[PDB]
This record gives sequence, C-alpha cells and structure tokens, in this order.
Amino acid sequence: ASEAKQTVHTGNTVLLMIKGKPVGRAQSASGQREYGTTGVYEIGSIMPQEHVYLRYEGTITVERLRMKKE
Amino acid sequence: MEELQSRVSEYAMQGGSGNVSGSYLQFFNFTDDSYYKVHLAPQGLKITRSKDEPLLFRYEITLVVIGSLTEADRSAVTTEEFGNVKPN
Repeated sequence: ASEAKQTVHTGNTVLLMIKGKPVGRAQSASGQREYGTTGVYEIGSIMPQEHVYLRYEGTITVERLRMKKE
Repeated sequence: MEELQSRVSEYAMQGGSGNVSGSYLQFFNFTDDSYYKVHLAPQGLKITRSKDEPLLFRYEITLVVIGSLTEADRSAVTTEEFGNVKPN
C-alpha cells in the first residue's frame, strides 16, 4: 500500500533521468532487447542441440507530452 | 535408400569390360504409360541430406535412353536366313 513497503514498481515511484536531469511529463518508456537467439540444428536429429546468440538488438522508445519549451 | 545405393554401385562397378553383355537397366515409368531401356548418365546417383528436412533423404538420378523396351536388341534379331548361310 505505502511507498515504503510496496513490493512492485509503478509509474509514480520511478524517474527517468537523461544527461543528469529528470525528464518532465513523459507518458511511457519501453525497451526491447533481443539477442537474436537461434538454435543450432543437425542432420539426422530433428531438434536443436544448443542455442547461440547473434546480434545485440537493443532499443528504448520514449513517448512524451510536449513541454512548452525545453 | 541404402538398397538403391548398393544396386547402383553394383551395376556400375561390374561394367568394367566396356559394357555389360546382359541387359541395360529397365525403367518402368508406370505413372504415365511409357517404357524405356536406360543407362546410368554421367551425373550418376547424387545423394544429399541438408539441414532442412533432417530425417528425409533426397536422391537425384539422371539417365540416357537406349531405346524403347518394346523392341528387342538390334544384333539379336533373327534374320531370314533362307537357303543356307554355311555352304558345304
């Protein structure tokens, strides 16, 4: 219930800091990180025997209401 | 597939005297009505198994046609031979 005891993160308990300053009047921030993980298959056996990692495809989107300036 | 490979290997290897004195292969293309006498082409029996479809074999065959199977061998045809070919 209270901030000092809740177990979960919420929109009201987080601040988004860019270059040392807090972002004002954002609406959502969402981040996708995909490793391009792929399994290694084989003749004679139908199932893959390990996964391996290709490219660190890492992204964050910021959506914000336009401050009158700044 | 292994039986096929072993038949083709045995047919190919025994032909080391220029040409087998017996038959060529016989190819019963039953699906559309047609019949041929055929010999292994110089492409041969190419066998492969890629990553895609791991548990399925694939085979590639190429063949050259000697003649229709309706017709008997050229040299074996019984000529007229009337009179006497072996005069005394």
